[PDB]
Amino acid sequence: LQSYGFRPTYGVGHQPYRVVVLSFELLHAPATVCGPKKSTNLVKNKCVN
Amino acid sequence: YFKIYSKHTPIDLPQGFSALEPLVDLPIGINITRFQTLLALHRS
Ligand SMILES: *[C@@H]1O[C@H](CO)[C@@H](O)[C@H](O)[C@H]1NC(C)=O
Repeated sequence: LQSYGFRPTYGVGHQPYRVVVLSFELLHAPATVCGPKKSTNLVKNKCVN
Repeated sequence: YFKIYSKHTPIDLPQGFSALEPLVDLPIGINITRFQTLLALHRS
């Protein structure tokens, strides 16, 4: 296990980078995380769909 | 889905009718074939 010696006067491509990899999977459970459902206003006394 | 209905009504069981309403909705996925119960003992 060697170490990174990060100093501020380095060159881009030697400076530290924070990485976040995401991974989605749907095994067998018939509900879980999913994004937001948007809802608009609401009118009354009108034939509407 | 593991559903639970319940109701708490104040008063061998008596005789009457009372419909039970949904309590939870639990998207677990769990299989069940057996179960047990838990009781509060007397120690003091
Ligand atoms: C529950 O058990 C059955 C076999 O009795 C199996 O086929 C099924 O996949 C199991 N369900 C879950 C959610 O693991």
